[PDB]
Amino acid sequence: TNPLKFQIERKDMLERRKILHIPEFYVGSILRVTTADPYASAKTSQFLGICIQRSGSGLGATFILRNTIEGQGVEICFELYNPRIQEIQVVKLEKRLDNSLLYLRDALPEYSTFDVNMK
Amino acid sequence: KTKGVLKKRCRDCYLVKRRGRWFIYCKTNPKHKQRQ
Amino acid sequence: AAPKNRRSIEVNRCRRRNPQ
Amino acid sequence: NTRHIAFSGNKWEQKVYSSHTGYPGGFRQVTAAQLHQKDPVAIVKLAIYGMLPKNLHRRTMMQRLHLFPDEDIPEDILKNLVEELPQ
Amino acid sequence: IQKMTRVRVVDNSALGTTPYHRPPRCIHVYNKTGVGKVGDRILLAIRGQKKKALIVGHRMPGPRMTPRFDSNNVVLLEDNGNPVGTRIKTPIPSSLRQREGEFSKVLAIAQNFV
Amino acid sequence: VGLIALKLGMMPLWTKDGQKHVVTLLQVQDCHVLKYTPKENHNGRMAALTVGGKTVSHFHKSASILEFYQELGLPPKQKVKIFNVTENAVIKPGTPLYAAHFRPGQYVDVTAKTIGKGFQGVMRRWGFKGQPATHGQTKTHRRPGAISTGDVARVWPGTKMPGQLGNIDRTAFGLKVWRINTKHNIIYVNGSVPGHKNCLVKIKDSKL
RNA sequence: GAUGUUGGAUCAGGACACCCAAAUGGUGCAGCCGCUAUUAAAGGUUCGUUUGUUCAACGAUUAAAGUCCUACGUGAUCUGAGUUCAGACCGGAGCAAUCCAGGUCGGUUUCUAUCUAUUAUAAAUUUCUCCCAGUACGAAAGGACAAGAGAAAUGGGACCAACCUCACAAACGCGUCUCAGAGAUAAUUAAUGAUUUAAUCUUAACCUAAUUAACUCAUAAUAAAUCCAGCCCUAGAACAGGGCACA
RNA sequence: ACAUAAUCCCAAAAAA
Ligand SMILES: [Zn+2]
Repeated sequence: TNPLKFQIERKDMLERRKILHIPEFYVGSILRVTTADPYASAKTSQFLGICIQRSGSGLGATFILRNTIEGQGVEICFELYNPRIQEIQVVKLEKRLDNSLLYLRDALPEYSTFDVNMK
Repeated sequence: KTKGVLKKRCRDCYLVKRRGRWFIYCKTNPKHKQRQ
Repeated sequence: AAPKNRRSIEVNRCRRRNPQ
Repeated sequence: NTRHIAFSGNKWEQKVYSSHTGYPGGFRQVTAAQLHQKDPVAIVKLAIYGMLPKNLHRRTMMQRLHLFPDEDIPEDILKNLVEELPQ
Repeated sequence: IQKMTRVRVVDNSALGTTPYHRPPRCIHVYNKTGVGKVGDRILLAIRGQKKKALIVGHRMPGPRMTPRFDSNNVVLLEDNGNPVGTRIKTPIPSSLRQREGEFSKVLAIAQNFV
Repeated sequence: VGLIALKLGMMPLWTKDGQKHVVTLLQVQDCHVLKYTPKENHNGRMAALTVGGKTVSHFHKSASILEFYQELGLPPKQKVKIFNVTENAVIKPGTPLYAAHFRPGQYVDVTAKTIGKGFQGVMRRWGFKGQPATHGQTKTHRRPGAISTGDVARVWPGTKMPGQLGNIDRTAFGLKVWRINTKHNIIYVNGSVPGHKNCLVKIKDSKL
C-alpha cells in the first residue's frame, strides 16, 4: 500500500523530470512562472512572485505564489508537475525561518527586518 | 362543460355514450361539447 | 419518569438470567 | 390451474387488493388483473385466508393448502384421492 | 460572495470615488445560490442608488488552479450587461472572456489579466 | 463481467486536453474461479471470484474452509466472493485470471464496505439541522427534537434516529475507467470508492 | 384529587377545493403570453425590513414563493415574546376598600424512561442558457412544437488525491465524483373497419394507432455457520466485523 | 370533495 504510493511518487517524478528541466525551489523564493493555459492572444503568461507555501504531495504537489500588482495583492497557486506550465525561472533565493510565509499577510516592517537579516 | 344535465344546444349536436358516461359532441361549434 | 406498574417475577427472572 | 380461475362481472379490473407497510404512504393497490398477470396463486389463497377462523388453526390449516398456476405435480407420483365439484 | 458583504468599486466614471456615509453593500445574487463568484451578476445597494454589477474579484478561490485577490471588487453595469463606466481599475481574471463575447468590453477596457 | 479487487489509494491524472481528473486505484493481488453453480429460475449462473492474502490460512481455522481449499486444489485465500453471470456463453470453468480483464473507457460499478462511523447521533446521519446554539436553548443543540404526532401514538417504522452508521455494503454507480496496468495489476477508476484503503472492493459492469 | 390555552424554533405526516412543474378542453386561442375548466399530491413551494402577530405594507428573487388538518400538530424537546397570579406610572370609573376583558416597564418554567413505539438498501427531482431562427405567418409590431448540446440547483448515496479547519499516518465541506433503461394502467383527449338504428357513432362486440405522477422490474446490494485461547485494527458501548504463518 | 391502512363486522355470493 504505502510502498506502492512511494512507487507512484517515483514514477510521477520520473515522468516529470524527464520532460521538465524545472529546478528545485523552496518556500520563500522569488520565481517567475510561464503559463500557456489561458485563452489570451499571447500564449506566454509570465507571473512573477514569491512562494508563500509549498506542500509536496504525490503527483499533486502544489506551491502558492504571491505578489503585489497595481496596489492589489495577487495570490496564484500552481501545480509543480502541471504540464500547462512552460518554464520557471528563479530570480532570487531566500530562506526565512519556515515553510509558512503567512506571517507576511500583515506585511509588518519588523518582520521585514527579520526577513532581511537571515540568508 | 361539466354539468349534471346534458341537452342539445342546437340541431347539430349529437349525443354519445362512452366508457359508462354520456357526452355531447357538436362539429359546428366546440362550445357545445358537454360532459356529465 | 416513573414505573407504571410493579414488575412480575417471570419478567424479572427472564431479564436477569437469560440475556446476561 | 389457479390461473384459469374465472371471476364474473366487472370485478376483474374493479377488485383492489390493499397492501400496506409501516412506512407512511406505503399503501399499495393491486388490481386482480395485474395480480393474475404476476402472482395468481395469491388470489385464491387470499379468498381462503378470510374464510378460516382466526389465531393458530388458521395458519395451521393454511400450511395444508398449496396452489400452482400451471400443472406440475410431483406429489401426484404419490397416489391421492381426486374430488370433482365444478360450478 | 454573499449578501451583506462589502465590495469595492473599480469603476472610475461610474459610482464616483467620493464616498457616502454608508459603504456599498450587496443585497442579492442572481445565482440560485447565495454564494456568488467571478462571472456572476449581483444586485448591490449604494446610498441613493441601487444597481447591478459583475464580480471581478474574490478572496476565496475554490479550485487550486485559480488566482486569489486580497479584496473583493465589482464592475457596475446595466440591464444590457455592459459597463456604464468609462474606466476600470485593478487586474481582472481571464474567465470573463470564456463566458461571452458581449461581456468582452470589460476585458478590453481592463489594464491587466491574471 | 467483473472481478474482486482491493482498494489502494487515490491520485490526480492529467489528460492531454488539460482537464484534471481525480481517480482511485484498485489493486488486484490474485484471482481464481472456484465453483460454478448453474441455475434455472434466475436465468443466470453464479461463479466464484477469490482474492487471497495466503497468510490467513493458519490463523483462520475451519473444516469446510480448509477442505474447500484443499479439495479444489486452491492455494490458501483470504477473501472468497461470488458473482452473478447472466450470459451463459462467457461462462468458463475454474480458471486463474488477471487485471487485464478490464478495458479503459468502460464505466464500472464499485461495491465495497462503507466507512464505519460507529455509534452516531441524529446529526451526520440524516443531516438534520438541529436546534440553535443560543437564545435560551438548553441542551437541545444536537438533539433531534420532536418525533411523532399526538394523533398516532406509536412512532412510524423507519423513523430517522441516532444509531450505528457505516460498515455496510454499498455500490457506487457510473465510475469510468481511464486506464489499466496489467503487469502491476492496477486499475484506474474515476470516482469515489467506499471504505478505507486496503479494504476489499468489487469491480463490476455498470448499467448504461 | 389539572387535557398547561397564543406565537416562534425543531421535527414531520396527510387531505386536494392545484400556487408551480406535467397531461388536456374551450377561448372574443394569428403568434407569444393570458383567461376558464378537467386529470394529477411524486417533488418543490425562498431570503429580508416594521411591528409580540393571526395579519398587513414594503425590498430582492424564483418554475412557484398554494390552502387546510394533525388537542386552531408538536412545552415528560426548547423558547416566555404574548397571558394566568405578588410591584412602579399615565388615563378612565369609584367618597372609600379598589377595579377595568384599556395602553406603558419588571416578573425563578419541576422530572434519572417502567411498558408500548422507534434507532435507513438502492433505481431520483427541478431549472437556466445555447443551436435550428430570427424561417413559416403578419402591413407593422411580433413570433414556436420537436430534436440536440452545455451548465447549475435541490436532494439520494458517498469519498479525502488537491485546497480548507488541521500539533502524529485520523474526521469533515467550504473540496471532489455519481445519479440509468424498461413494462403496464391514469381520468382527460385523439382514431381505424363497424353494428343496434340502410345514415351516423372512439364501443356495443371484436383484431387493433397513440396519451402526467403513482403502480412494477431486465435487475443491482445479500446468505461457505459448527475452531476463533491469546495478540492487534483505519473495526468497535458490550457484542458483532477484520487482520496476526499456536502448542 | 377532507386530512394514519382498506371494505358502511371476515371472506365471498347472487340478482323451507
Ligand atoms: Zn351544437
